[PDB]
Amino acid sequence: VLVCPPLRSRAYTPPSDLQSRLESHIKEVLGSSLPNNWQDISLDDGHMKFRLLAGLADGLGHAVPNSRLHQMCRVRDVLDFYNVPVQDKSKFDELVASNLPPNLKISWSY
Amino acid sequence: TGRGTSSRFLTSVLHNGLGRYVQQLQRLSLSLSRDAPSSRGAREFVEREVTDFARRNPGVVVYVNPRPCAMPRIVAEYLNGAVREENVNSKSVEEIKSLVQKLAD
Amino acid sequence: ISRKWEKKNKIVYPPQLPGEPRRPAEIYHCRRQIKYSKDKMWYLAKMIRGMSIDQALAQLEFNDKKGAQIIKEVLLEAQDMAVRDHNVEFRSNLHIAESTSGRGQCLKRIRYHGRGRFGIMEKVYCHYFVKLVEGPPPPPEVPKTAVDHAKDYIQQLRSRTIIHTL
Amino acid sequence: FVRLTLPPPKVVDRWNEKRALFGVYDNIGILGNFEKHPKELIKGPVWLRGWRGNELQRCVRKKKFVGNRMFIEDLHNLNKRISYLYKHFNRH
Amino acid sequence: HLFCGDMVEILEGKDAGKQGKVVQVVRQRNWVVLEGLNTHYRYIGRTKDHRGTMIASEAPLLHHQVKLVDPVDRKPTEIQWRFTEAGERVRVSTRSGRIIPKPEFPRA
Amino acid sequence: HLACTAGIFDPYVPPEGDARMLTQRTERLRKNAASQLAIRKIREFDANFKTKDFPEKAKDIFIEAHLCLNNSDHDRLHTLVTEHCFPDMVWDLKYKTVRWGFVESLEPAQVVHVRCNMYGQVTVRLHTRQTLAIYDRFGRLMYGQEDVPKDVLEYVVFERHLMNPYGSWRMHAKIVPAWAPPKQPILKTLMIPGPQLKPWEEYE
Amino acid sequence: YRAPPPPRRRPGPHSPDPENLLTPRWQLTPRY
RNA sequence: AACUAAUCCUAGCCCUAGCCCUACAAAUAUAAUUAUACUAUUAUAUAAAUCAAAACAUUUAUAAAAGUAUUGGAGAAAGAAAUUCGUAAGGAGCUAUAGAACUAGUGGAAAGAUGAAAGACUAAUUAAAAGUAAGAACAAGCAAAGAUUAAACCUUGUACCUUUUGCAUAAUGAACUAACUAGAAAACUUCUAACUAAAAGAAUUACAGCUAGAAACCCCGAAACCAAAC
Repeated sequence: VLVCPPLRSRAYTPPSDLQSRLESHIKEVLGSSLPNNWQDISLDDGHMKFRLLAGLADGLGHAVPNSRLHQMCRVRDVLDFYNVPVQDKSKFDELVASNLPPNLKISWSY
Repeated sequence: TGRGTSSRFLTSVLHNGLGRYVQQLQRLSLSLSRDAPSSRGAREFVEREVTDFARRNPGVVVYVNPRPCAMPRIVAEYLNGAVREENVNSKSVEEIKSLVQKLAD
Repeated sequence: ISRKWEKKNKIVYPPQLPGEPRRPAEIYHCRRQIKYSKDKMWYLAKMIRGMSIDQALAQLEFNDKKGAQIIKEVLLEAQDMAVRDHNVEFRSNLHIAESTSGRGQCLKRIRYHGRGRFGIMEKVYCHYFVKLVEGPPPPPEVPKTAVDHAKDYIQQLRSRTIIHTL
Repeated sequence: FVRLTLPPPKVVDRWNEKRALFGVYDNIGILGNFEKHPKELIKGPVWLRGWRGNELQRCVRKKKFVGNRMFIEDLHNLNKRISYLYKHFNRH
Repeated sequence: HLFCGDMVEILEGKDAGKQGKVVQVVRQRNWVVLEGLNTHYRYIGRTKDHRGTMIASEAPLLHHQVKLVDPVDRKPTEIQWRFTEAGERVRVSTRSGRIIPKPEFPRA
Repeated sequence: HLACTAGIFDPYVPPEGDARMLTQRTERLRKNAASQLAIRKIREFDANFKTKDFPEKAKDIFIEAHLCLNNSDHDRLHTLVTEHCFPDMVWDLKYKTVRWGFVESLEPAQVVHVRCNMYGQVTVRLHTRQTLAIYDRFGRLMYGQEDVPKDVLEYVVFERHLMNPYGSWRMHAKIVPAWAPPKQPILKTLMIPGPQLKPWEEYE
Repeated sequence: YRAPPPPRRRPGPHSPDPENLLTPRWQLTPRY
């Protein structure tokens, strides 16, 4: 009676209104509604970290790696971590959409 | 060895350089395997140096066909009809680039 | 053991096109087991090479060797099948294109001697191979005349090329 | 001379139960509170379970372990082989 | 479960899917012979004088290549061996259980 | 197992001048007294066998079987013809290449006479133009012309095993009418050997 | 596949049968 | 495309594991296998030597403590106990010169090969070893090399293995083809790591040691000697 949901891609691009989603997440997750020096706030609290990271991951769609999980001590790391784009495009896929010259032929036989 | 081996005289194909120089090499074919240590050097070559050679020499037809392959291979065809095959098995990017330059010349 | 001579007789050519000469018939016949030496049989084969079917048969009839009688029997069998199965119109229109003998599997025994010595006894067997081409035997070679010899020497002199120079 | 015929095609499964379960409980001693030493998991001839030695030592240990259960023919052969082995190692 | 006179369906072969009656059983090779099925054509009486006469000769079928047929419904139904009231063993279809009586075969 | 029986149950007698020749069909209507009871027996097992429509089915098998000869489709020809017919067709064609083609039939095929544990033989009348050319092993032409149509009238007998559930109509034999012209002669010339005598004997 | 149950040493006292010939003598001594 | 030949996979074996074992008639120890009288009927001492000690003579193996002590032509080597401690079918094996000698004890061999079906005409597959044939030879020379328009001519060049002196115009060995056919051990050191005044999953060593890993030493062949049978 359990049906698998469709597989989701791991490609994430920074939103144009990145801060809007970020501040809205803090505005909701954090009662103080984005207080002063929010960037320098610590995430050592387990409950706050779970709510903030989980809420950001669902709203944004990008999740902190477990290997990189401990690095997220401050909001600055989270903000910097999210703003860097992530692409699932393969090297072959990038080559295909790279203005292939007329004399170069590529065929994927796999 | 000379007695047991053939020899020829100096000659040109059709006086190629009299009016304008034409590159004898006409087609290059590259076979690759997505998962093969032997092709690792060839794998990187496509990313970086294959494009530069194509721009430098646009008169040679280039074929890149990734496929399940035990040993990557390069096939070069010349205008006169000569065809030469070189194995790329477990060869680095630098080795591949040097061979291609020799083939073009 | 290999029997590829017979397979040569089983070869079937593609249908001939209208613009093609009538293919001369080629027949491959052999006797695989003969209690005779190949070397002795070869002498018979060598002489008969290139001769006509009738000429070879006549010589065999007056030959003293045992192998010659066997060869004539082999020749007769090949001729009979050639007309019967290879569509040969004329019996006389046949000549010996190829004739050779080969080794066959032998038998080994010990040769006793009256003085306590012993030897290795061998019962020799051989194969005989012949290919017959329909038509008269090709004309024999004509020795070169003095004029022919001189022309080649002059041509060779003219063909000489300067060596190791610009 | 070399074969003129192709061998039968063979495909081997690397995820069969034997290969998949190979090595399990190899850490029985450390993970089992050391109640069972990993040497206890060795399966083989009785005289060399958890023990190693040279060919001469292995044969001698075999003789002691199953000497009472060894055949007379086997025992006689082992004694003769041991004598040759003893002389070679201890004098050459 | 296969005996001479048994109506069986050829699972695979030249006449696969054609039901026939067994006439010979070489149990050593697990071979079942059906008359008029899997029948190739061969030359009988080949001699020097005459080429020979073409005849239809049956070929052996392995046991797995045939299956028993339920009388009422003609299908290759798998069968299981079970006794009857009389005690004679009878093959019973695994599905749509039914008694396949032993066929009558003329004396050889 | 035999799916065919050599020979014909009763040999139908062709009348001279039938090639010139409705008409003959009515002669069958007159002669169904001899044949209808046979036709009923085929009909009993089949019930769709009609003398009018059988030639179309029979013709295809005859033409199809001839085509197999060029390709040497022995397996295909085996099904088309009975066991008796097959050896005659191909035995003498060994190691030979034949180009056979079918020109338009001169006259429509019609069932002529039928007879019948039970083997039913149906005689069919066929006049058709065909081209035949046979070559040697070397490819040399030995018989027939590549593109010359030869008009031949023959009566073809098909047979079927009525009792067998899988029995079907397969070509069994051909009836040759005496008035039919002789076949074309071979291109090559043959030699008839003289009488054989012992050394004592003299020619007679 | 599912791994088999881990091997376990039998706990508690074990009394060898004195009558059995196979049982070693030292296992039947008062010191044992 | 030819001959001679070659081709193949199961015939089977090997070692551990497991397991002790308790598997027709007629004729026969007389002369074994002779259907009834003869004529009484019956094995076995330390195992030695060879061998090692480079001969030979006493002598020479057949869990920890521990290879410690003693013993011993003090030499080849031999070696306890006290006292502690001890429950519980498989193959990085062989596949017809390999594996048991074996298809077979027929001192002791040799060998077989189609396909699903031969109640489908008995299979194919291979420029594949040497040997030959197809196709004998053509002034001159360790037979090739540099060459050359050109196969031979012209030019250059004292067969091979081992061994002698680091030299052979010495001397050994080789008709040729295929398979088979000769370096094997860890006490200590260096190196690679773990942990460290401690190291090691009991028995060991320690003033940086201790623990683990890795690193090594052939083949064929006498004249002989002794025991037990014939």
